[PDB]
Amino acid sequence: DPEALAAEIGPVKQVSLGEQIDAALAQQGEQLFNTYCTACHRLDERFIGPALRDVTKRRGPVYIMNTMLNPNGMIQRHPVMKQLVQEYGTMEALSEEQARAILEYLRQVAEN
Ligand code: HEC
Repeated sequence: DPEALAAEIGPVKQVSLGEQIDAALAQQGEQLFNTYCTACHRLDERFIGPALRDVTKRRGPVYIMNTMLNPNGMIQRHPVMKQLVQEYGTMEALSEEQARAILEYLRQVAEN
């Protein structure tokens, strides 16, 4: 359900995930996360936005990718996100490549 709606919102439609984490991709993701995402997020605590360590357990990859790549579309149209906006309020322009690296880091940290 929520992945299909995330796909319709776009731009990402599908993400096939490796059985194993690509450690080198994740490391680039780590650097990007610490550049861009830590302005508002932490792994274990609430900050400006929700804690993210376990985001890949509660969400799928298309939702996560389109949150990064199309935040306005997600806020306007995705029921999960609309609720979060009500809770956290209203407040970057990554490439898909960058977003996919960050996704890989998010998958790695959930395994920690
Ligand atoms: C502050 C200016 C933010 C920056 C920079 C990033 N995010 Fe964010 N994110 C922020 C908020 C306030 C919220 C809640 C919704 C709202 O607009 O009020 C979010 C939400 C997310 C989510 C959804 C979490 C869930 O449990 O479903 C994800 C996956 C997310 N944010 C990821 C993320 C990443 C990876 C970022 C660096 C590229 C990033 N956000 C930046 C606020 C801000």
